[PDB]
Amino acid sequence: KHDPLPYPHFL
Amino acid sequence: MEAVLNELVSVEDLLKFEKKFQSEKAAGSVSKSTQFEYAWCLVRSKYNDDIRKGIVLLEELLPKGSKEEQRDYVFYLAVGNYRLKEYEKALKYVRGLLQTEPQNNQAKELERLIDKAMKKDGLVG
Repeated sequence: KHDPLPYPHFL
Repeated sequence: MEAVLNELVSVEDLLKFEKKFQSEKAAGSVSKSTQFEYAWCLVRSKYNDDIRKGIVLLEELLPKGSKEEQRDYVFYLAVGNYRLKEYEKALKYVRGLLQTEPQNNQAKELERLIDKAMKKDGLVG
């Protein structure tokens, strides 16, 4: 396991 | 209406909100705004341990919030858990929001992102 998913772009 | 940044919170801003949080926690009473603002920074971090810390702080805030504030806290709990691939938790939070706010276009889009991320990982739920 590694990187978080991208912060949701519509925010 | 926006561009896709990679660094959503600077180390200096994370530290500023951490310092105020730890000041208030040591002095005995933490403002909801202080705890939420720190958590909000943490959940935007690039680093997993930051996001986890933000989820902890948001779960502690939940019983202190008005119904409006609780909806915002639950939204950011769905966001943080989504980013960490805590999919069952992210779905629980966003689906609860969608029954209490079925018109929420932001919640519906987050549910769609969670669903796609689960299918990408070959998971169901």
